[PDB]
Amino acid sequence: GSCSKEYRVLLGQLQKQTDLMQDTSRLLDPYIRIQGLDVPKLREHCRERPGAFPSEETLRGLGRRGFLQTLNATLGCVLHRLADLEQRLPKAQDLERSGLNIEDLEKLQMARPNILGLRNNIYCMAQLLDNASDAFQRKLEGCRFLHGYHRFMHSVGRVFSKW
Repeated sequence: GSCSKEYRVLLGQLQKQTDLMQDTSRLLDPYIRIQGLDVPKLREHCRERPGAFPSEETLRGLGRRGFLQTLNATLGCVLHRLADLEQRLPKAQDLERSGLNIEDLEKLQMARPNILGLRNNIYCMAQLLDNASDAFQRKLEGCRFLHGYHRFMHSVGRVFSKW
C-alpha cells in the first residue's frame, strides 16, 4: 500500500513481479486443470484471443506515463474478468467429489491479491514520474483469456526491463 520509494528500488520490484506473472504455471495451468480441460487435444484450443490484449509493440510505442496508464487500465479489466471467472469456478467444498485439486484453486486465488499488489506499485511509480455461449464454451474462453494475460505480462516485463 504505502509508497516507500526510491525509483530504482520500485522499478526493481515492478520488473520482478511482472516477470514472475508471465509464468503460465501460476494461473493458466491450474485453471485448465480445475476446469477439466487438461487433455492434449483441448489444450491447443487455449490460445490467446487476437486483440484481447495490447501487443508488445503497442506497449513499447507508449512513453512512460502512457505505459503505466495502459498497464493499469488493462489490469483493471483483468480483475473484473477474473472476478467473473472465479464465481463460475468449482467451489472448494465440491472439489474432492469432482476429483479436483484444492492446490489448483489456492493458486487461482492468489491472482487477485498479486494483481492488486502490482497495481499499488504502479501507482507509487506514477507518483515518481515528473508530469451467448454454453458452460463448456465459457470454460474455453477463460482458457484463452488467461493465456492472453500471461503473454501480456511477458510483454510488460520486457518493456520494464528496458526502463
